[PDB]
Amino acid sequence: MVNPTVFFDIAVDGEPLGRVSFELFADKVPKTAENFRALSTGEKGFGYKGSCFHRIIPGFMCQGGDFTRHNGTGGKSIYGEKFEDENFILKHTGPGILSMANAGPNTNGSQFFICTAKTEWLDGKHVVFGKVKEGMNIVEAMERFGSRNGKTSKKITIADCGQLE
Amino acid sequence: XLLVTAGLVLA
Repeated sequence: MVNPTVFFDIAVDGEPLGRVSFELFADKVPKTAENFRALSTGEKGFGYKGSCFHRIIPGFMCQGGDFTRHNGTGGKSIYGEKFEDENFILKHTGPGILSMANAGPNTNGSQFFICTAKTEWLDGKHVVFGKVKEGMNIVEAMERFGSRNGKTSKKITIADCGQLE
Repeated sequence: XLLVTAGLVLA
């Protein structure tokens, strides 16, 4: 079989920026990859389409996925409110890594972050489940609107998203 | 610091 590829079309204050495609490691973390895949197609009746990146810290990461509160306090998985840390086989080795945000052990919901640098201090605490396949330049463009405290100067949204393969 | 949490963002 093949690992699924999903995409996000990013917009800045409603102006289309571009498309970022991610490869999800379903062969290493099937449950975590499936969650992100289903939230991208919106097939369970809820998902990432229309949500925003509420926290961007230049040189660190872009965080998003809170489609219920749009502020870091919400979101939910396709398995109920939260699910377990599947495994920590993969590490935060550099720019482009896709990983799950959480609030402690076994609290995965829908929030995730895209690393713009190697973040080894998160290894073993956040489940890495994918990587940017194309469009890393769009993620770099996104960083420009972030700040040291995380607040963005423009509203960065996922205008559309779905599965390519 | 540099953490990625959901709810109580820490230093």
